Amino acid sequence: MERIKELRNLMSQSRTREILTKTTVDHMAIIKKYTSGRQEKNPSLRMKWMMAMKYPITADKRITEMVPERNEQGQTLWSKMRVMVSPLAVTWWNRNGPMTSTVHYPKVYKTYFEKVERLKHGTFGPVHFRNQVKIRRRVDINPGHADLSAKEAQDVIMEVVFPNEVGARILTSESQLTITKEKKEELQDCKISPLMVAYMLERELVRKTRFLPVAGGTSSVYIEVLHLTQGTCWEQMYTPGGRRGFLILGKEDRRYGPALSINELSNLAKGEKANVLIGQGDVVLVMKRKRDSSILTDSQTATKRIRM
Amino acid sequence: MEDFVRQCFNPMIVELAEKAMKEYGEDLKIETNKFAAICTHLEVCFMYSDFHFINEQGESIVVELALLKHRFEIIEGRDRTMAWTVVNSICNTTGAEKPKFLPDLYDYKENRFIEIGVTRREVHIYYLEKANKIKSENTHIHIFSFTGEEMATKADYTLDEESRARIKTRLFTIRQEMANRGLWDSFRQSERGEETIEERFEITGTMRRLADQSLPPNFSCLENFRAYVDGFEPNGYIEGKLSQMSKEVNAKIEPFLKTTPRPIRLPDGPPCFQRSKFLLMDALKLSIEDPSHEGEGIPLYDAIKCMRTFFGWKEPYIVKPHEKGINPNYLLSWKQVLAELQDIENEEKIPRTKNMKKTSQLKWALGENMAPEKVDFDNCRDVSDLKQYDSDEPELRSLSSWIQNEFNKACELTDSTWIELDEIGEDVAPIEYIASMRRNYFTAEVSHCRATEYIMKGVYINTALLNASCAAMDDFQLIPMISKCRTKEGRRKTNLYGFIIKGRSHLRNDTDVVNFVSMEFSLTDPRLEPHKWEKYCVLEIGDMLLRSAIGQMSRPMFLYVRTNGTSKIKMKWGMEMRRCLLQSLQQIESMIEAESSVKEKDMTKEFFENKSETWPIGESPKGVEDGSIGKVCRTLLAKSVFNSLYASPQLEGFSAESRKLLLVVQALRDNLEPGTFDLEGLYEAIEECLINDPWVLLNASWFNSFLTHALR
Repeated sequence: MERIKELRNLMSQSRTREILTKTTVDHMAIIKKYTSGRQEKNPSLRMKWMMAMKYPITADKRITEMVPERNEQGQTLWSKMRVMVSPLAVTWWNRNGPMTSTVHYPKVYKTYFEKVERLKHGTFGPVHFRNQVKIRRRVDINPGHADLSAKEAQDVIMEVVFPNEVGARILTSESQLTITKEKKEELQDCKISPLMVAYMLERELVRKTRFLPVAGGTSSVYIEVLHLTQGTCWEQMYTPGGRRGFLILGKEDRRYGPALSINELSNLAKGEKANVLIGQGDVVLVMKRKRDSSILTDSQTATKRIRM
Repeated sequence: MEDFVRQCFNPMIVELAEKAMKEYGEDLKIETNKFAAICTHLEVCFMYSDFHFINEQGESIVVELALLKHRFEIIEGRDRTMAWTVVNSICNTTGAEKPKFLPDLYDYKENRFIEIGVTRREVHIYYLEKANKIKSENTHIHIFSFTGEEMATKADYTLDEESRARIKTRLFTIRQEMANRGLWDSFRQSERGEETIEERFEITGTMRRLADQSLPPNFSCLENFRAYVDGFEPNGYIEGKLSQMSKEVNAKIEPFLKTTPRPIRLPDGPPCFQRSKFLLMDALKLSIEDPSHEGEGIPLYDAIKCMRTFFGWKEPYIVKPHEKGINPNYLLSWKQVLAELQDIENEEKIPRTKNMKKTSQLKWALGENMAPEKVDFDNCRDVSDLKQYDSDEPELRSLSSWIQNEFNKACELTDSTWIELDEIGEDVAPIEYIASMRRNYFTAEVSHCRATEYIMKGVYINTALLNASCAAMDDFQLIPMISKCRTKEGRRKTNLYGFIIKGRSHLRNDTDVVNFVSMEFSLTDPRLEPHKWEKYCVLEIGDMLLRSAIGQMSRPMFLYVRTNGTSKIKMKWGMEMRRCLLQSLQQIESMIEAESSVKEKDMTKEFFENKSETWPIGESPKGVEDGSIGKVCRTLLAKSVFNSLYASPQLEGFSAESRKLLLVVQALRDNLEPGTFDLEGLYEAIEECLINDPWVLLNASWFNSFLTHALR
């Protein structure tokens, strides 16, 4: 209701109408960068001045129904002119507040939780003082996942986190990656955040490499402790220890009803046709399949038609 | 891009593309869009005529996995010659006429040729070109699109819907995954009708005329210069040019011997004076001694409580005039400050800050009535006695003996702590043990130094003054000078040094200047070294009782008053003075690490625990003296603090040039037979960076004293 009424008056103005009508979805990120370039007015001093004031931070309206206005001391915790609250409110919440189970945390932040396990169950050796020469290689800071390239990691993340905004590819192939099923089964009722989960999954599944002047181990485990092993004139020895087939027939038709959503293609039929919104705005007409249409030797069989 | 084409299509389609290009006479590195167009056309052509066979009865069916007609003829995969031959054979055996250009596929069922076109723009405009190009003959034409469109003549789509949907889906997916990488724009802006062009860029105009005037003097057009550059071969040019060059251009080396260097020349003139913000060696404190451990209060009341513990005020009078200005104004300012501090009790409510009255003497001191007025040049064009600005040559001053005294006093130990740092986690690895031992020794050695007191004083004063400037903008606010420390027994203490009165602070940028006046206590008589105090007016305000030794004796107490105004940037500069501690620790650690690499062991124990080691850090009429490691630590800390307190460009210039000279002298001492190209210029730079500052002159004197010993 609010978003549509906010969209309605933007097209009232002539200058914004040209932007909204002449810009394709492919160019949103281009115009997103035209914001500003001057903000650094000594942030440390600003924060020091802002922490002196009472009520320096903001919160939602429903805080007034969960946190009392005053504590046993008799100090005000929030004030009414989003509302304004004080750090004492955060400390009060950490002291008294509702509790919920945290069983989903070790599966969303497991890449961080493996580091502590590696560090605690490790042993140390002696330190040697001498001079050494360091040469450069290609090092991997994120190992990634085996049997998965960078093309399908994004597909997996999109399917798990944003099931309603997949398009074209992933929607016409006839397969289902195994890891997707377990990721969707485990994260059934997690309410942390879509964006945080997406970033954590990207960090877990995607491999990325850089250049470093390493003079010791090459594996990913030895790169994360590179500030502890090497130095200007010393070396420390340390061991770690341890989705059905569909096709596009054309654009939207006015003789086959209104458009649907991707999650509502489940009912469907055995070869009817309906229009749906796929991706970030495209509406196309689709239909179920009747054959295989695979990538077997039939592609190579065309060689019989040539070189007779 | 080539890799995209390689990984998108199967090798069978890719292989024919090079064969097509080689016959045409193109390249795959310079041209890439044409490669993609050819591959797409070929794949669409093969997908359009697959899984289609006709029975002997004439009906058309679709099957997978005997000898039946394939219903289509591939023409694209063949070279031009047999492409014409097969068309001629079929048109002869069927009676069809030769169309003109090459058709793409042929259908037995309908006995007509078909052309397949794939376009990047919209379909409607592309149909007309093909319709006009081929006419007055029977040839169906079918057009696809990259957005799910199609158009065929007579609206006779001779194919099942599933087969068309496959092509449309394939094209849609290819377009999407090609745009996901950043290649769709160039591909779309490359179809100029019925051919493909990589890029276009021309000068064509004003830039041509601008280009024709940016060449060596013996050229007129850019094309001739480009041709001359293209037809160039190096024969003998450099050797001949060198041969016809005069011998006065040379770089002759003169040796650097033991008798070569000479002492640096220092300027002469009147002696130099003090210009620090707060005085250092000649200050005393009025302690409130111990405050209650739970007492955290406003600085104003701390200052008042410190003031109450003193008896011995007298009638003030002047003992050293300012020789510029009015001294009765200073007397009246001190009296007004004292009276306004006493008159708090005439108030119903206790204030948090004190605002001074805007009085004649305070107005004179803060310079509120020497503000020039600004008008336009047009009206004051005919006026007289107008000068450019204060473009005057700086005065030259000599070196006195008080800066060395200050530096000597700054390296001593006190009876307080002045700094207490937080904790960190427990150590496990041996390197952590080594680092902990290093920093613990350093901290124990430099904890009680006087330079730490200077650091704390500067931080507190600058923070308070910046806060007051930002908070009160149109008031004359009174700001106390306060520091805190811990005594030997373990008791907290608060100290008072003086007061500061602030003017008007309307600061829009970081260069605007706010004026203030400062008042400080002391027990030093100004009449022993009058030249040190040239910007001060000194008063005598009371007597002090000393409990030292047996009996009690009284000494006079003085006050130092001066007008000054600093900055907004220099406040921030003064608020960061623990980086001096960081720098000193880094210097010590670097000296340890340099020696740990030659003698390949750990040498941190041989630096601190050993008590037989001595280092030359002093001078005397007898000769060069020695000291301990704590002494060198405190000396480095004091040097860093004084560098922070006396910043100026002269310091930078002197540091650079002296670094060069020191490196050359070390090279001489290492038996490496050094040499120089121009030794007089280096010196001349050193003296021209030696105008007025006392710290820089002391550094130059130190360098001369080093030179007289390192080669003797």
